[PDB]
Amino acid sequence: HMQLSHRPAETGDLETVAGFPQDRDELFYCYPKAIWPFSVAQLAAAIAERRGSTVAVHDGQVLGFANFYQWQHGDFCALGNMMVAPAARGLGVARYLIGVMENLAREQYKARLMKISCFNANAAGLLLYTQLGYQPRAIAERHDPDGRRVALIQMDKPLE
Ligand SMILES: CC(C)(COP(=O)(O)OP(=O)(O)OC[C@H]1O[C@@H](n2cnc3c(N)ncnc32)[C@H](O)[C@@H]1OP(=O)(O)O)[C@@H](O)C(=O)NCCC(=O)NCCS
Repeated sequence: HMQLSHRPAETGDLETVAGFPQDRDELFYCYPKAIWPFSVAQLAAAIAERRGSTVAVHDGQVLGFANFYQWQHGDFCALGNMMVAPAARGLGVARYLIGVMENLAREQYKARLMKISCFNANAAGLLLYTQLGYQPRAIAERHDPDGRRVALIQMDKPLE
């Protein structure tokens, strides 16, 4: 059923992708420095300062997005802005796209490790990365937009 493809993000994709976060919690999870409501301008500013912004496509629809917010040649990349269209969740889009990003870290950056950080409330995120072989390494305190204390779970995975 799912025949996924990927390509670099394009201008025309930004309206779609900016529609993906459904609430303030989802935006915080994937882009904690953004302010609700999300906007194309905020997404474009992330793209401009990051690397590897990639979309996943199925049946002619952009269904997922990700990029790197850290990249260190020969060392590691950190994967962020991971978001999937709400109508397409639970179908393997993030799994697919994380694979693609792992290959790109290996290929382009000669990375031996992928890092991700997932906020504590985001069970789907934590289970996603656990299923894909990431292990938790540390927990950092952060604050949410209401000033409330949250836990940021830093995970990683060897790439090879
Ligand atoms: C988290 C998110 C990216 C998952 O994307 P997705 O394409 O729906 O996930 P996939 O279908 O590829 O799922 C892969 C794994 O993620 C986990 N997962 C995804 N959705 C889940 C849910 N609703 N509940 C529990 N686990 C879930 C599971 O471990 C799943 O593996 P399995 O189906 O073999 O059990 C998506 O829910 C999303 O965009 N959320 C808002 C943004 C966000 O939180 N981003 C940061 C998290 S990466």
